[PDB]
Amino acid sequence: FENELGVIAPTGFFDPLGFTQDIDQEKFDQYRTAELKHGRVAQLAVVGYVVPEFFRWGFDIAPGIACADVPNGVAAINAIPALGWAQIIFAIGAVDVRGWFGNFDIGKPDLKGKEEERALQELQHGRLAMLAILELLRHDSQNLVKPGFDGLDNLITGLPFLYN
Amino acid sequence: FENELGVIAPTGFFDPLGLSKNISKEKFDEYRTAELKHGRAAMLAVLGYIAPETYRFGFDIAPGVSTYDIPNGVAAIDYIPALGWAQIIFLIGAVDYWGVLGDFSFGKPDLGDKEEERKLQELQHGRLAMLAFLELLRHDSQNFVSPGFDGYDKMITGLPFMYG
Amino acid sequence: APPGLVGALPPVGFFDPAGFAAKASPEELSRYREVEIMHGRFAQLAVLGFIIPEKCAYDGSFGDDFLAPTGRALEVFNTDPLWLGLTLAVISALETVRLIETEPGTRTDAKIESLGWRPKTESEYINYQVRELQQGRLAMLAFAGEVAQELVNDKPLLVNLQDSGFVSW
Ligand code: CLA
Ligand SMILES: CC(=O)O[C@H]1CC(C)(C)C(=C=C/C(C)=C/C=C/C(C)=C/C=C/C=C(C)/C=C/C=C(\C)C(=O)C[C@@]23O[C@]2(C)C[C@@H](O)CC3(C)C)[C@](C)(O)C1
Ligand SMILES: CC1=C(C#C/C(C)=C/C=C/C(C)=C/C=C/C=C(C)/C=C/C=C(C)/C=C/[C@@]23O[C@]2(C)C[C@@H](O)CC3(C)C)C(C)(C)C[C@H](O)C1
Repeated sequence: FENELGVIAPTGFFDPLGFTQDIDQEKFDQYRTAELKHGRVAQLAVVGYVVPEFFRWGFDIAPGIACADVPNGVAAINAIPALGWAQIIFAIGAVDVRGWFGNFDIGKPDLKGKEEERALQELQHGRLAMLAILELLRHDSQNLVKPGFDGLDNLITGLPFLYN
Repeated sequence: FENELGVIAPTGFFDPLGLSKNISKEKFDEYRTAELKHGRAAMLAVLGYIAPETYRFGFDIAPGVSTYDIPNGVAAIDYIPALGWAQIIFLIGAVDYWGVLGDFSFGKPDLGDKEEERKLQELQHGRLAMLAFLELLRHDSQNFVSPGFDGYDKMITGLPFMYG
Repeated sequence: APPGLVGALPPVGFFDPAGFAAKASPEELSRYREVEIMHGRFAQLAVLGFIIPEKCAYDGSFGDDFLAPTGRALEVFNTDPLWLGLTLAVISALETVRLIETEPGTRTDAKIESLGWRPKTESEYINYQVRELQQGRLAMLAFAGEVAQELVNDKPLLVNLQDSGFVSW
């Protein structure tokens, strides 16, 4: 499996701890599916952390609450009623397994020639977003359990313009 | 499909709306899988709506909440924090898709010359349990919105000795 | 330029400004590589050893006498000197076992094949050797820097970072 989309400089084939050693194409396909889905989720999650720092929807999630009062980070998993979170989870699942409001043919453009290049770019961005989402989670959760413990104030510490 | 498993004397082949005409055996397999899974879950429901009315486990589901105070039924949901609910949902999924913690071979017996009679018993029990859960949910929710509705203030009305 | 030594990496290439791996013998280059590997192994261990005891002093986790005056790991020479002496002695004994068993040319293969894990292919091995070497080089530099800095201004590593405004804790 040394020649399959994902081999890019600097590291030629990054399987240090021998995971692709004795596997059939089915297991590597499962691994690639997990990688691609994880990466997409991470990119969307990073964009989601950034954007509610300067824009919040105008509706009222949950009976009361309102979309403009909820905290932004690791919180907001404990400020939205559990029933709503479960319904969101199952809707994402419907889009995931059944693939429903998520297969519109206008979403598969004709990548004339550049198909492999764009697949490689998408995978690499997924990797970067997975690391970024880990960093954001660590900073927020640690500075929530003990306010401070990093010195760096603000949730998105890096883009100071958002004043947050 | 008028010979597949699932035909008993009261109402031999139940398909009034014609939902199983022209379908391929692959789908009818999926439909039967859904029926069995729903039936098992509904049995476990109609058994989990009754047990807490006289026996609460004792532990602490979340850092402050105790499974001695959270009301039973469609009310416990908004008590257990959403992160805990999620941490459950995903584990049940681990048992459901990747088949972990639920495939121990010494749980699958050899029904021998009964494997066509015990499966039917399981299916019919599931069919009854689904309707039982429907009724329990109706009573529980209708009274959780407007307390006193239907007059029977208790929960498991049909088992008065329990003192629901 | 090089003769097949697994080392040499993209950042630079074949780093040999002074011309040592041309004025040496076939056995001399082998000894040079062994020297490198061993120094690196020790260093890496020493860097981790500097980091963890010192941090345990910073966190008040070993009492209020662990590395008493300042917190420097170079202070064991004052508190518990005989412990350090006996530890160097035990290291010396196990390394005499090395010198006795291993033969010239090896001195790095501890025959720890089943007792541990290893990459299964061959290319990955070449990579793992290069890694071991690189981590060792960085650790050598780090150990020299730690010792020099601490001998300069008696102050632990994390505290030298906290003061002088280089961290945010
Ligand atoms: C009920 C809704 C639902 C359903 C039916 C599915 C169905 C599926 N997902 Mg999926 N997913 C969902 C919601 C759902 N997803 C949501 C909301 C997310 C977050 C964006 C994901 C993220 C996700 C990823 C990243 C992957 C899947 C994968 C899969 C496939 C099998 C693995 C699986 O689900 O077992 C679940 C088995 C587990 C062991 C669960 C792991 C639990 C993690 C490690 C920790 C949980 C943290 C905590 C509980 C949740 C906090 C986040 C939450 C508050 C948003 C299958 C098609 C995998 C796949 O395609 O193939 C491998 C895969 O890689 N999903
Ligand atoms: C036992 C058995 O049977 O099989 C074994 C076989 C074998 C091969 C032994 C095994 C292995 C592999 C092992 C043990 C690998 C270990 C690798 C290891 C331990 C590698 C350390 C690197 C540390 C570095 C580079 C330090 C950086 C530190 C740097 C660069 C610094 O800047 C330090 C710093 O101080 C400066 C200089 C200035 C200060 O102001 C600031 C700070 C403090 C930041 C296994 C897997 O265990 C199995
Ligand atoms: C246990 C518990 C909880 C729970 C729970 C859960 C998971 C409850 C689950 C409830 C569930 C799973 C309810 C399914 C019903 C499916 C039905 C009724 C199907 C009907 C289908 C019927 C009536 C008939 C269909 C057809 O006849 C038609 C119309 C024409 C024919 O041709 C074909 C057939 C015969 C098929 C809470 C709430 C999470 C918190 C609480 O604290 C603890």
